[PDB]
Amino acid sequence: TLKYICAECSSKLSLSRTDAVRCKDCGHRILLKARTKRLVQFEAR
Amino acid sequence: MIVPVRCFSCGKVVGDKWESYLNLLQEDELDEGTALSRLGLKRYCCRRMILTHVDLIEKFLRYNPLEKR
Amino acid sequence: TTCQFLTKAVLDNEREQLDSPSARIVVGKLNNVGTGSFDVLAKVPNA
Amino acid sequence: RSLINPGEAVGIIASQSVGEPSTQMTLNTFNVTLGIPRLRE
Amino acid sequence: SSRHGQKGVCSRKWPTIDMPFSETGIQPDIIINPHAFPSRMTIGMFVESLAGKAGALHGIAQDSTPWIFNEDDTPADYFGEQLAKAGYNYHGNEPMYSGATGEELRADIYVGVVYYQRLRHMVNDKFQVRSTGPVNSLTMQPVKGRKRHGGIRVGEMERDALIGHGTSFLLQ
Amino acid sequence: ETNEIGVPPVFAVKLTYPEPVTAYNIAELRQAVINGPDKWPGATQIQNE
Amino acid sequence: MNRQPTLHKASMMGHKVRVLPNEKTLRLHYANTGAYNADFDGDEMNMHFPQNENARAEALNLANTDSQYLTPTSGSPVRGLIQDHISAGVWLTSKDSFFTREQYQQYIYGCIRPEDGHTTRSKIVTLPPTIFKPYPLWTGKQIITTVLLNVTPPDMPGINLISKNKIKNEYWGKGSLENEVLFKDGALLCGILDKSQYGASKYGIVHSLHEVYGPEVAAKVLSVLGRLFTNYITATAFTCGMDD
Amino acid sequence: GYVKGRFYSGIKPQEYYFHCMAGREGLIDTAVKTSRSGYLQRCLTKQLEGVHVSYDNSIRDADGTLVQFMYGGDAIDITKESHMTQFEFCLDNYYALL
Amino acid sequence: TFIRGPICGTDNCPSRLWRIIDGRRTCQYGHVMEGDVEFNDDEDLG
Amino acid sequence: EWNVEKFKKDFEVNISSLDAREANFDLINIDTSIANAFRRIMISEVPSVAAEYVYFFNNTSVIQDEVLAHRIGLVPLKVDPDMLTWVDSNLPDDEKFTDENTIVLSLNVKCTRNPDAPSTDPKELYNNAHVYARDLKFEPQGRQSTTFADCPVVPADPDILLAKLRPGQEISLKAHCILGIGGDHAKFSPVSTASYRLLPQINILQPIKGESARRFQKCFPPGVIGIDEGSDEAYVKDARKDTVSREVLRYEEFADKVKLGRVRNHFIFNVESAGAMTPEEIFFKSVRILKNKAEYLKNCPITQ
Amino acid sequence: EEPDREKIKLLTQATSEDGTSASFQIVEEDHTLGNALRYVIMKNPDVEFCGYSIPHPSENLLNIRIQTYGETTAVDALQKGLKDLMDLCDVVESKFTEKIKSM
Amino acid sequence: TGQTPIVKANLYDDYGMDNFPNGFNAVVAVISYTGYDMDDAMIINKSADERGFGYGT
Amino acid sequence: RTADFRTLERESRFINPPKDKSAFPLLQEAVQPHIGSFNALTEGPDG
Amino acid sequence: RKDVPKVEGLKLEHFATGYDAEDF
Ligand SMILES: [Zn+2]
Repeated sequence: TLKYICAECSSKLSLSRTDAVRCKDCGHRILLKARTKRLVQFEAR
Repeated sequence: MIVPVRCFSCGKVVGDKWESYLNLLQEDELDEGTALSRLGLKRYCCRRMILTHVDLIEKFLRYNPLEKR
Repeated sequence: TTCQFLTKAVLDNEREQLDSPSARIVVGKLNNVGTGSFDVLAKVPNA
Repeated sequence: RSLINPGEAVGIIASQSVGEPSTQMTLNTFNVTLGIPRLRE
Repeated sequence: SSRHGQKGVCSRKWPTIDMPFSETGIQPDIIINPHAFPSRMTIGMFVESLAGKAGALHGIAQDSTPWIFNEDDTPADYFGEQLAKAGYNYHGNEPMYSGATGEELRADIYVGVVYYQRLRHMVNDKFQVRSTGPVNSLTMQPVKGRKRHGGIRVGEMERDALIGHGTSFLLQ
Repeated sequence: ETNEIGVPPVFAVKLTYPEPVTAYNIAELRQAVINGPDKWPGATQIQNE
Repeated sequence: MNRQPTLHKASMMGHKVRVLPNEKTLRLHYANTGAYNADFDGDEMNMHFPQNENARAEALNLANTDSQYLTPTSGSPVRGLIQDHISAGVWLTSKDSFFTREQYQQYIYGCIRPEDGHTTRSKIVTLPPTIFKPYPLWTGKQIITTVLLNVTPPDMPGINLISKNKIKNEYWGKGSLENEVLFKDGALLCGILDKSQYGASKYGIVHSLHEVYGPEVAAKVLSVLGRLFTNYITATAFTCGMDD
Repeated sequence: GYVKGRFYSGIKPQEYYFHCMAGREGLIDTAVKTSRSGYLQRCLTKQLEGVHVSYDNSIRDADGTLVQFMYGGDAIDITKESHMTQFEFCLDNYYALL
Repeated sequence: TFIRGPICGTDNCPSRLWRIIDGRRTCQYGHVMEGDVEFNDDEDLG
Repeated sequence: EWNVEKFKKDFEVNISSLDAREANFDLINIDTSIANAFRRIMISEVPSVAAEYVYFFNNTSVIQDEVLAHRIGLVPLKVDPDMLTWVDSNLPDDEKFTDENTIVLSLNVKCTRNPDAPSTDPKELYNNAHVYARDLKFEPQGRQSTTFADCPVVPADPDILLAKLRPGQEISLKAHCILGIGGDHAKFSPVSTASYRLLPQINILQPIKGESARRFQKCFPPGVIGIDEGSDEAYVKDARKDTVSREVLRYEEFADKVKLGRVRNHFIFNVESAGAMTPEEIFFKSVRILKNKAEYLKNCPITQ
Repeated sequence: EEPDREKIKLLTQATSEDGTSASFQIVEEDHTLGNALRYVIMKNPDVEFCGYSIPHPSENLLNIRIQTYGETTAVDALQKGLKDLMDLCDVVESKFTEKIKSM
Repeated sequence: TGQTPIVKANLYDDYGMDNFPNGFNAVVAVISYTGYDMDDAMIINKSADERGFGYGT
Repeated sequence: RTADFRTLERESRFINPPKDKSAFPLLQEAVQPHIGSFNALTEGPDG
Repeated sequence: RKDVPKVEGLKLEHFATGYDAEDF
């Protein structure tokens, strides 16, 4: 599941369409994207 | 940030000695010179890695965007 | 004063002889100082 | 065998032999005009 | 840079394999040339070098506020006296061996612990190479640009430098 | 050397020189075409007649 | 190559290409830093690559760095070794400098390779030691003699030069003559070597070899000495401390 | 402002303040040194651009007009005259110079 | 990652080509096109 | 004149102390070029196992991903080399990491809040707040579940603090550990310091008995100079204990009556360990690398 | 099988007609073997000149040069040196084996 | 990874400059050894760098 | 001189920020020319 | 003028390789 995080109260969240960029719980207009399980590789250097 | 795993000059593993060092200063009330020598650091390059570490990770961790407040 | 001297040369019907190094770089001719102050000619053997 | 060669750009070299060490010549008093303001006259 | 105006570009990252090593076994992290000292006269770096090594040994920190010391209370005598009680050289020198040949260096090397700093501006967006490429539509000359893959300017002064050599074909 | 310059391999596989192919440099210029644009003593274009 | 404020024509010279692996910057010798007004602290230099044999022949014969040894302003030399190489010649050409056979032969091949075409003989020739019996030892002035013997052409006589140093005779003790520099038939017999000899300084040994042997030889002696004092600094370092 | 202190032993606060005065007097002179000699050399090189040595040793301009009859009075390259009057050097190295 | 424009020749195919140095254009098999002019300009709101 | 029998008669080894981590020993009558080669190979050419590639699946901690991968590479694993073979870095990733080249470590930590009663310490306040190197789990891939079952892969220092967490944050990674040498990267260097020093020689010239020996005692480490009487007056007890501080040279009483030299063929090696191998074993492994470094040139055709 | 002909390479431009004077170039080497091998070759009473040299630090190439007096080529004196350095590491290994078992 | 200085002023603590570490303590040798460090140039240790010396983002 | 680094005092203040007025009061007196100047626009005598 | 305070309690903390505090 694609998700976001409320930037004021850290409540997880997802928005699809005809959906305002707001926190459902508080009304914060700033949302930050969460990171999900996805592979990245690094050399240990 | 966190304690360096190895020392820059010698290459001793030093990262296992930061919590031991803070207990020799707190509990045993040693000075910094005796506390470093009981941890087995005796080259002054390996001494300054534990002696002079700032540990800013404790100040970064207060800004957690994944938990409330 | 580029167009100032340009007017002085058009009224004068001047033939730029292309021998100063600023006049040769404009027209792309080889410079006349150093390795361009002489010609090279190949001596061919048959009549 | 120490002569100047024909085709040598002595006019550029003379101007570069004044214009380059004039960059060294740009400081204050250690009366008469000195340095670059004298040389520009 | 250190805290004394002794800045310096990293010229080469030199392997520990062939960097000089001490009696203690230490290879230094930074090598600074002693020819950077006589014209700069930053003597605060020489006294920081023996103050910092005295503090790494004894586990103490040193005050380096100006005008704590005196001409009768010279800090080379103060922090030198602390190196002698640890068992090091009074003058801050260390017997040190060659990494490359393995022989002992001729004089004991002045080694210590100096606080260093990394400057922010770096040399990434500085190099460019063009064999051919984009032009301009008016002049058909190579375009300007670092990231537009653009040419290098042979200016007015370089035209005069190519006449001064008498090289008419390099100008061509 | 004091008369030399040390060129990085980034520059070295980018700048090219139009060498005309002849009977004395065909040994060098074959290996330059074989090495191609990535191995360093190589080439990047050939120009036909 | 040109450093970009191009004041005089020696700031745009012709270099030979040496392609170095594992490196990301242009890389230049110290003997070229006087002509470009260059310090290695974030300066850039442009690299122009000419595209026909007329322009290769000019950048190798007219604009090369070997013909720019003397500047046209007053005829003074502008090329020479700079900081550690000056302070290694005061140690190597000193009178305490003694070298054994394995040390002597290693310093000669560290600076002179016959495979890179430094020798004029294809075989490195050496000298007898100056101390035979108690232990066979060479002298540090006798290393300067050997590297002039191998890079100067064989069918000419050696150099003859009576010059001075910058270093007064009183600094060496009683009755020393280490201020007079004496070359006799290409053998350094007296005096240490300074900035006054292989720096960018007139009437030294490097400026004398330029007059007698030509610009190609005096450019090779600046390379051979620069590798000699680099390898001597690595085997025997130089430091400045607090006790100084 | 006569500093009897030395950098080995450190300087006093009064004579620390006067030494900062002498450190800024050189830096302010560079601050008045924006563009000095860049246009002096451009004016010389534009006139003296085409002046060259001709094959009859005269110094002429590119259009042909004569400027001098011989370079410096003696027709000597400056970069070749250094051991010209070093006669004792040239006498010691006679066989190599020959 | 190919971008359109005019047609192509080099005895193969009317299509979009492969520019090599962002103003010099090649074909898909290693034959060269002529003079892309690559309109750029500098900025000296002013 | 020099020989190999003439070298075997004069060469000596005196082993001072040997331990599971450090080892002091002497090499008597050997050249500096040979002993520098032994010091060289121990730092640079003796191979070891360390994490090389790190595959983050999630990392929501404060520490950057590339920083946390760097810290895992510096952790000394107690894997014995010669259990692994060398990887081949040209053939691609679907064919490159086999079970005979590679050791897989994993890390899967989540931080939650602990319900506690009391400005309090975060071991009593969060769950899995600190991540250590002992949280790296050995996953025995392939047929080497049975040859690493005798002694599994563990970090040689299990209390290396890798990361710190707060609740909500997690780290999920998986590191492939490969074999390599310390000239490539310093994480493969199996030694904390392989170094030597040359034996100090303290030549007393004039007899300095009496109270001029009591103050000659103190210009050296305590076990170095001894006193008996005016007879057996001031002598070197142990010239191995001395750090070359030259403290006796800044007193004018002794500036003529002593020298400080070295014994040039007598080396004092101090070899430590990062943990994977005992330090007496990476001295053997060094003297055999130099031997094989010459065999491979002897048994090699001289080209052109 | 097929050996590795890219490791050691005689530079034929500096090799004499007799073979008594030669130069070599070894890939992936530095001061480690070149200083240890120069020491063992210089214990030959027939070697007149020997020294190693690293042309540039940024490439891993090792030039060593041998000049003999005659009566032995420089390839014969290189492989006497590699053989006497194999033998010299067997002595150090044996003394260090015997003295760990002597504790 | 910043470090506090061993050699610091007393006012380093009063302004709370330990919350903002600006550099790192380095074992510095004043030596001319390599030939690559002249006029403005220094030499970094390679194995120190591989162990994280002077790293930043 | 003796001038210690306050290593236990630093780590206590990192983990546990103060719940009173701030430590390091010289740091707030460095910007008192800016903050106090803006504060005089609304607070103080004559409104 | 008060002198710069000599730190009291300074001991031997550089021992040669392989040695420790064996000095009593
Ligand atoms: Zn085509």
